[PDB]
Amino acid sequence: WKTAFYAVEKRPMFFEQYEGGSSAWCVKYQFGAEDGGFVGCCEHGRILQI
Amino acid sequence: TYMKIADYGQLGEYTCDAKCDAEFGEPGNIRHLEGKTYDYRGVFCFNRKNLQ
Repeated sequence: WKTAFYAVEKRPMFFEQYEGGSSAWCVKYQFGAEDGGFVGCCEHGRILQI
Repeated sequence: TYMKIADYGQLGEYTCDAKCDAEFGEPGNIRHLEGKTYDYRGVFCFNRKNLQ
């Protein structure tokens, strides 16, 4: 797996209050994260199935 | 000239707490007015020796 697959990390989770829309009762929080992954050459590795 | 506030209506009520907006009321008016000034004048005439 050190060469079969790869995971790319860009930005961890982030959280912040969304000023606007919040009318002093409906406090609206917004969050999210960004990352991804992909495969190397899918030859270094196999899968045992029935 | 001058101004004088006539009135100003209500601008909100009890707002059914399970709710997250507000409302609008009816404001009043200002009614700028003014006032003039009047005059009075008079004349007369006499003699000279008759006043002696």
